[PDB]
Amino acid sequence: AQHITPVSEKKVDDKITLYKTTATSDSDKLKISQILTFNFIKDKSYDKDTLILKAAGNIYSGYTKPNPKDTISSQFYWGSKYNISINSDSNDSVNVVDYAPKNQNEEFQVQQTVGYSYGGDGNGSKSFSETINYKQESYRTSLDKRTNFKKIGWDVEAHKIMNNGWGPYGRDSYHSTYGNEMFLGSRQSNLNAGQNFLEYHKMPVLSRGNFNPEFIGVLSRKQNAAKKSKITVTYQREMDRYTNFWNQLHWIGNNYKDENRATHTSIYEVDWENHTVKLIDTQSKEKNPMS
Amino acid sequence: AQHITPVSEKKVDDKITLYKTTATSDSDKLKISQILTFNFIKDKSYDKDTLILKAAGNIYSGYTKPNPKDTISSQFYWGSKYNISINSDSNDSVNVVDYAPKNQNEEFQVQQTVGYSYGGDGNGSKSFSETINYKQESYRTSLDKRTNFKKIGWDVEAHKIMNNGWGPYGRDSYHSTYGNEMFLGSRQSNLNAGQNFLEYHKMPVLSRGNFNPEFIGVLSRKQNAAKKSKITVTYQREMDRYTNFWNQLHWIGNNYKDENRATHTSIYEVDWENHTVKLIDTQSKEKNPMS
Amino acid sequence: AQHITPVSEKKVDDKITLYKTTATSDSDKLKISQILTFNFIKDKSYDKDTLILKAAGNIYSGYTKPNPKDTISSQFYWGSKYNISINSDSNDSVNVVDYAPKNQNEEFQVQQTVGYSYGGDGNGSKSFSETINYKQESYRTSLDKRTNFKKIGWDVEAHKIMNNGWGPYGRDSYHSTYGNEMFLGSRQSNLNAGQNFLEYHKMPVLSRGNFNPEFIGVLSRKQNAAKKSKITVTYQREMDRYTNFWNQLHWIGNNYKDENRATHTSIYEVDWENHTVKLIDTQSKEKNPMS
Amino acid sequence: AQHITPVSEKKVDDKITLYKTTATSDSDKLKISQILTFNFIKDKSYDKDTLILKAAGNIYSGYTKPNPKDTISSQFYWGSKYNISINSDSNDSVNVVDYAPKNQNEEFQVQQTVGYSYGGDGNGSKSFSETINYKQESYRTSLDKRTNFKKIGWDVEAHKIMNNGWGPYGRDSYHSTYGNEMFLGSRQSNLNAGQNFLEYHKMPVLSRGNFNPEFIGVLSRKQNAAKKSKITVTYQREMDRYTNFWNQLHWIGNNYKDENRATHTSIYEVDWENHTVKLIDTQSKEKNPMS
Amino acid sequence: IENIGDGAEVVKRTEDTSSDKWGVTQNIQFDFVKDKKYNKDALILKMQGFINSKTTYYNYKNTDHIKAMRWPFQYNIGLKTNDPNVDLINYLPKNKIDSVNVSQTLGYNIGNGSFNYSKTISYNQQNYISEVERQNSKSVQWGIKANSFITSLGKMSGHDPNLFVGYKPYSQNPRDYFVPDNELPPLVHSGFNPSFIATVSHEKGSGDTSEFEITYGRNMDVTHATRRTTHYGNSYLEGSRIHNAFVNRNYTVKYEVNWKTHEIKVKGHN
Amino acid sequence: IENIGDGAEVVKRTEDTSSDKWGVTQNIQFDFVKDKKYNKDALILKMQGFINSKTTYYNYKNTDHIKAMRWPFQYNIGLKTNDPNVDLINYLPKNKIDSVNVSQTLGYNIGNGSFNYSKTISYNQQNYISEVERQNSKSVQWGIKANSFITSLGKMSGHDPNLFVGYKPYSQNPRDYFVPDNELPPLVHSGFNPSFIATVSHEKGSGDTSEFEITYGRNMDVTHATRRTTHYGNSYLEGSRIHNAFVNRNYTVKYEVNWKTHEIKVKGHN
Amino acid sequence: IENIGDGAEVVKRTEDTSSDKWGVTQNIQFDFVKDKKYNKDALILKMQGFINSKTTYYNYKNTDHIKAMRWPFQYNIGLKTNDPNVDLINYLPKNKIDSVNVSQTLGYNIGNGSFNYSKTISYNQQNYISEVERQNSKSVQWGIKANSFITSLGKMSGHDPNLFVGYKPYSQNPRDYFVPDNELPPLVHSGFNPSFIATVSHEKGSGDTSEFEITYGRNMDVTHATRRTTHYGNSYLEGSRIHNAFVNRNYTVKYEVNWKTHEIKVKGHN
Repeated sequence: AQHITPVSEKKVDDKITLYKTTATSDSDKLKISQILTFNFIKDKSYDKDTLILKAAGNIYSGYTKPNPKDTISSQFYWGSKYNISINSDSNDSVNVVDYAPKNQNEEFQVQQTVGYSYGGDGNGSKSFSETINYKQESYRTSLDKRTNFKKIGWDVEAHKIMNNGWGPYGRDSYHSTYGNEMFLGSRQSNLNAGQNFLEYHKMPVLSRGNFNPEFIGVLSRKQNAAKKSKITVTYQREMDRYTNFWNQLHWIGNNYKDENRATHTSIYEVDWENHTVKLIDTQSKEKNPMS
Repeated sequence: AQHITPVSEKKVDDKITLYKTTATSDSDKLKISQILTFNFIKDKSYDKDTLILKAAGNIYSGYTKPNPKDTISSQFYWGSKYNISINSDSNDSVNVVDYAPKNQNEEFQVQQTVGYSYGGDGNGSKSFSETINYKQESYRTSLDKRTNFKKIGWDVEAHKIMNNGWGPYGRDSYHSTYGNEMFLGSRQSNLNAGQNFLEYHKMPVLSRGNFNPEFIGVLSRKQNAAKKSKITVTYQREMDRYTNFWNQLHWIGNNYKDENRATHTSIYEVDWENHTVKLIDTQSKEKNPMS
Repeated sequence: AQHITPVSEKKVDDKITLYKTTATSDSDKLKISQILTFNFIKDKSYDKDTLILKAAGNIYSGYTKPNPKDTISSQFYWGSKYNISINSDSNDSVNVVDYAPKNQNEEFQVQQTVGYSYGGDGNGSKSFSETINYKQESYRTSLDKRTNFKKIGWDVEAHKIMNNGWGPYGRDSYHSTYGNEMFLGSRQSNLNAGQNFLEYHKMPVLSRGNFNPEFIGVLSRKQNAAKKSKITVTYQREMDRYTNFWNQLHWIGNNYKDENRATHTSIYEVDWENHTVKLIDTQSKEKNPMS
Repeated sequence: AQHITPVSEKKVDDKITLYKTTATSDSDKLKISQILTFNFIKDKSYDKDTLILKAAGNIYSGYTKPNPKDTISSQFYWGSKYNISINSDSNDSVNVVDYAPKNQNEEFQVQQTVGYSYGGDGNGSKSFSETINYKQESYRTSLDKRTNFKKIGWDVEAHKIMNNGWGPYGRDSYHSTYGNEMFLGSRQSNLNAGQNFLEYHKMPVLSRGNFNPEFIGVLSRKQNAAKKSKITVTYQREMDRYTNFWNQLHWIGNNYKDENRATHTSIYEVDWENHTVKLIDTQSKEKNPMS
Repeated sequence: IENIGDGAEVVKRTEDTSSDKWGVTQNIQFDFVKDKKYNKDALILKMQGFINSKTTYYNYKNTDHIKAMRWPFQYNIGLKTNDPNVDLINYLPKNKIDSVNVSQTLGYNIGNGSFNYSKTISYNQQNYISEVERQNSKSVQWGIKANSFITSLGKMSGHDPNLFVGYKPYSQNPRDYFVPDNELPPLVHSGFNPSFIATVSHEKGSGDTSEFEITYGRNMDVTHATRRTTHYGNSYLEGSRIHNAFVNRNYTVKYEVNWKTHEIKVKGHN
Repeated sequence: IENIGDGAEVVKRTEDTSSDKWGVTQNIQFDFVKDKKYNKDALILKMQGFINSKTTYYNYKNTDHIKAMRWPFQYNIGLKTNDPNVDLINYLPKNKIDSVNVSQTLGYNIGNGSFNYSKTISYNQQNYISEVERQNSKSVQWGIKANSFITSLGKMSGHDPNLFVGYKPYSQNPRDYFVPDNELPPLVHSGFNPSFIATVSHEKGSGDTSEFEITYGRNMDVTHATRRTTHYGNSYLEGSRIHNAFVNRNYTVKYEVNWKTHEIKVKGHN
Repeated sequence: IENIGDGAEVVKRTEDTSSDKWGVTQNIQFDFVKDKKYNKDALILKMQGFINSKTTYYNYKNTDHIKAMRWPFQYNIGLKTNDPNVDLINYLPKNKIDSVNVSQTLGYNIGNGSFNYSKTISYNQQNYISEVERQNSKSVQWGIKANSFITSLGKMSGHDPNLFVGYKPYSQNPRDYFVPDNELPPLVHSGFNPSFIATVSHEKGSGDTSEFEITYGRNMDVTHATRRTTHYGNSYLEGSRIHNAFVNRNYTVKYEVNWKTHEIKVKGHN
């Protein structure tokens, strides 16, 4: 990424005036909590208001423990993908101008070695090897395809998941004998199905515990526009259902994608002249709750 | 550890006024010396006095050389554990609010490698290895269990002791043939027992030489309380008795824990209005002195 | 390199006054673009004007794709060497006093190991090895031999070019069976000649794409001299013609050096009192254009 | 090394006033040049004058090329040890209070590895290895034994000299068949003796070229003392004579220590009130000049 | 973004409260933040102190060959308020996305030929890991849980049933059935020094005080070391666990925060 | 040298414009630079926003055993003006001279003797490489092109015909003929967030406005995965490519820059 | 914590005193510290100078085949006062807790199987180690002792009886029974440049002066190199040691510190 701001810029007296506020919204039933921090910036070099919005708080993975009595076949839900989005409304004059993080054009290191050898008193050998070094995240964050001039959205998706030294696996891994072995305890266990999954504590925390999001959106508002507008924030999780099955010879695993979702959408009214944000509307839903 | 103090805090004129003093107390017979440095802080943002107390100086390990004439069986004392504590009195208004060091939630690096190989023109091989990298201290410092709102205490205990390439050993190491071999010179020596210990200069300095403590306690005092109070500082060593024995076939070693202790407790009177500390009481004791 | 400027120099009030300007000149037919940035410096400690000239912009490599229908023999041009020069005129009072980059007295790391070994219960072995570590640039920049007190010129020449793991090659590499194999696809291909070159995307970008030069010249002008003078900037590429040929048994490659050149020379009039640069003359030529 | 100067010391207005000067003295016949830089410091916190003296310049090694016609036996001188000293006179009030460099309590890294191994389906192995890593200087600087409260002297002596991959050697290396092989070209050469030494360019520069000393002495002078005093600076080289000899079967080498010395002593008159240094006396000598 | 408190004047208060029954001290620092740019009251709470591990060793009832070590599998740190005019607007530490460094090599060696593959993962671990167990706009609870421990032949997990099992199967002393103190981590043999931070806001000029409750404590597991004997007469100890044997052994203190006068009252404690 | 804008006062304006048909947002920041040392008007354009990859998967017409993945081989970022009084005086990023670290070892081992040679090159790569495709004093065009991708057994090039070909040769779902999302890079599965900068001058007190056109977009390749079967009955997928199948799928916006009043008008877009 | 002297004005004095008999120079800098925040007088003493090693080589009485090297096994640096109104409130260097980096690998290789273990310790060493031999509120004594020396085949300890034993068993020159100067460390062949610091307080407006004694010196060992001969006629040298042969060869100087006028008088020296 490039930076516009020139070396040792001349700033006018009180170029920036900053106002802060915060606002929250919880869904206790979904275990989702939006904790939002705001900086309104009045900037004499600029003809619009700026609002920096940090979206933080909690989204539970929706993980459910398997029943240990399940004998031939068991299953559980786990958190496979999260989504956060900030948007303004098409009739107002508020645009999303910047945000973090952004999509990663990933980098890695390469090292390639050739070796030759000749020894008698005989014979030769040629060698070749190639090593790649890179960072591997268990979940990866990218932009959601609904991003546009009035909406930023990020998807945080299960990426590379290790299973007791095997893998990494993901939501579609596939073995023509064993299926998707991502959280399968072992191929030959004589445990009940309910007890033949990867131990809870070895699963990544985003899959079984709480995601603590940290996203930034930056919005602009024209100075001539109405002084209040609305901003909608959505925090959502999507759950896959991981299953195992004993087929008489051995264990199979399967991962069913997008078997449920739980979503918490809040609308805040932002007063750009008084620098206040108030929650005015909240909506929680779950596609297939238990019961 | 987290930090409360916000980025670029606005400080009032003369927020902090600092006063310094020092006070010492020696026990020449135990070779223990308390060298205390004080900073009294008057802080306009705070409604209590602060006292930062650094406890430094010397505590001899109490090591005693073995007698080289001991022929079948020998022994010596060595410094196996030290204790330092700072406390105020339950009737005064002085609390221990912070201190260093603190207990360590230890960290280490892990590296796990799998290798496969196939070569004909044949055969295969699988590899697995796991490497752990960490720092190893010969003595380790943790909090003493009597720590509370009016007392901080630290224990510095023999931890990982090397013996000419063998070990690390500690105070309870145990070999079913050779016993505790921590300072045993060798299994088959024909030296006298008194001469068959690890050379003095290879032992860690805390076990045979002088410990130079450096601990910090931070105390608060309510402004309404009486202007003088007392603070008690204890420096103590505890000694184990390491022994060897020739059993006709070979050498055995044994380490007997907590065979003696030597303690120096000083009480200082702290005047919080004049910022002075004066020693008023000293006590030295030894559970089993030689003679 | 050494530095004249002493530690914490005392500067007079307004020692340096800086004026900036820019000027450009394009040859759309050659795809060469000169983008020049100027800093005129009036410096009270110095009796001359200074002009810092950054020469940037674009010089296309002149690469031409081979015709894929060429069957027994094919060829293409590629950019083998670039030249940039800045000069003033012999009758004016403007000298070239400094510039970057400069010729590199190259550095590398050496490591030499001897090993001996003796094992029985037998035999011995001696080892020796020498490792050299260095950075390898695909093109290297040095000074052009016409550099003098009124002209700085740099040559950027193909240096170390890899070909699918073989090489590095350069413009004169030579194999007594295969010729210059720098961009030969393979020795035994049954592809057409036109299709048996190293894939375009693997060639270095300076050989097949755009060079984006960044050179600095620093000029001085006597204060008594006429207020306007002229500065000539030349950006040029030189092209080799790489060929392959099927000789019935196998492929041969050849590289013919300096088969064409394309040059863009611009003259600017520099007004040293008003701090302006204006393009007044441009010249473009190509020794052997296609057609 | 420790440092007295406390954290954020309060300095009075114009604590330090510094005056600089330089003075030189050459012996063209010995190729020795003393280039001295002085800082006189008037320091309100201190009741003495300070003089910082940097001693730099040149001392040729005194190396002489061997005669290539020498057939059975040859020899040459090379610079084996240098000496620099600064002193004041016993009747004046000027002391040497500090200096650099100082004697090095050398440091090195140790790494010790134990390995065990057991493989059947068999057998075991134990491993041990010890690696030491350190910096190795071809010449080493230490204090001269005549250093005292009025004199600082340093000796720079041949230390670890490599000979085409063999060694390191020093002035007393010794092989019971080949003697001191430090600069012997080879054991079996059929070259003339005069031509059978290590190539000139491979010898260290201190042994065959110019030493460029950089030493600092710091002197104090009582304020009540006479305003002028004298300071004596000596730069000296000492030369060994390296020889080879063909004994009919093979080459022997020998190094004869301290076969000549060349010394340049200068006395300067230092005026501590005017801050001037003037050369007043120079002395050059050579124990055994050629001729 | 600039956090609430950046650039602000602070008013500092401390409270130190200990429980003999639970073996806990809470050393809490309250920094009222006078952030002229923020339109709410703000307070930063630094939560420190000391929670004794209370590790203990005892003989199993009516036998000489099973002995027990009761030890803190997890430490508990929690902050809550019920005041609707208060929000939790920041807290540290938070859960992070798990990351590792990978190096993967593929190679061959054509002399008798051969293909080789190698893959290394590398990452850091700690004895105890801190995770956010639950957090909303009025509370946050952390669990600091046994994770990974160096032992002689590698590392062991906080869930391994043989963790801490020792070397002396005929000792009569229960302590001797478990590894000695220099092989225990400091959070098992001595205790934990929490350091957690939360920032809270309060709607201005509403009220006098809000109540906060801070809970520190432990969940204890029990490891049973049982003497077992090979057919050929060799005796050693084997571990089993009661996981979550004594849960929420917690010391909760209530603090009443007066937003206008910057005072704290320490009211109840359990 | 000091660049134009160093030391200057800035006047900042932003425009954000999106296209549903092309799936592009351009978030452009214009910083008019009041550089008192420079004798021309100056503007710095930061070109950001988001270009959806528009990757899609479909079945080849009239067969069940060839399926398709259409994906962005390259992203396009361009800036142009026709105003003769304007020059492009800087832009980032630029093309750089390609560099690698080399280590070369030669050695022997005289026991049965032997000579060994070894040479290692090491360098960094990225999924997509940015190259300047053309640049003169009125325009600059970058191409951000598929370069290098980690896969299970090494890396594959952006030109390899089997890149992204997947694992399930009898699936009916076209998605299943290609590797899953967690094996795709973010610039193929989600899209690209460009960040490019250009500085432009304008000859002072001539005109009111200049028009700039900024183009963002994609060139799509199609990979065909075709089920093939060994003589002995084994089925797998093989890739082939239409390279440059859908080229210049681009969203161009026109901006009118008023140099004196520091205003921007967003006029046309395609 | 802020140390005494931080933020203070200093009054600097120096004294340089040498002994020909002991071969020692003490170059002491006294910085009276005017710390307005401290309620006592304070002085920082920097203790530098030079202690010649006085290493010497001689023939053992009445034989030609045992020769001797007398050399400084330890250097002595001490500071003391008897003034009850003075305390030592800081000194450097202090003893530290000994630490090493460990790397431990366990692995297997199942082809013919195999288990491997490897453990590496790594740490720094110095020729001479400085330890506090004794310290109380009126004095501190350091011993700087031979520790670890690089030799051709590894390192040797300061206690090894063959340390420094040389190569020429028939030489008549005692120097030749010991390794040459370029294999000796600088603290044996030339001497030691101590650098130690102490801070002392004094109870204000009591007295005029306090006396401090500073002792620098050496403890010498003697190594005897004895020619021994194999049954088959081979001769070499073997070392033995008189450890602590010449102990406390020390130069003590007395300084009288006038706290009010910031003067020093150098009184006695032994």
